[PDB]
Amino acid sequence: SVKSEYAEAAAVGQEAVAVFNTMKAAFQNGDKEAVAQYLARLASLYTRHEELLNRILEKARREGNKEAVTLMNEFTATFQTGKSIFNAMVAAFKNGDDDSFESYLQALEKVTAKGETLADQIAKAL
Ligand SMILES: OCc1cccc2c1OCCO2
Repeated sequence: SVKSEYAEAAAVGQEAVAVFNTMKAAFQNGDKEAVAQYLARLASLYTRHEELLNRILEKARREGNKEAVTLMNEFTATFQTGKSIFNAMVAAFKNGDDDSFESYLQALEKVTAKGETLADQIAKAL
């Protein structure tokens, strides 16, 4: 169902959170080789989460679940804010700008933490 497909997507989001927090530790420790690999892993995870989210939104629409569509439109928009911050973080790493990297890293943390009250709302609406 769309509800099990959303729990699958929720798990992929949790995986990115787990990898994000080991990446943050690696950045702080100056282990740049690990950061590089973790950032590639996060990209692949965020790409996947976004595809599951689009499929879920398209399905809620075909199902006429107005509330779930509203919530998923709001959630997909904020997901894109996070993705832009992520891409900027990645660019900061390539550039060697640790000041920008730290900034974007803190910003992504807060965009994702906010999005959780909506994430939890979607689960109950689908
Ligand atoms: O819960 C997932 C989530 C919520 C809010 C913002 C996000 C995000 O994941 C990718 C980056 O941006």
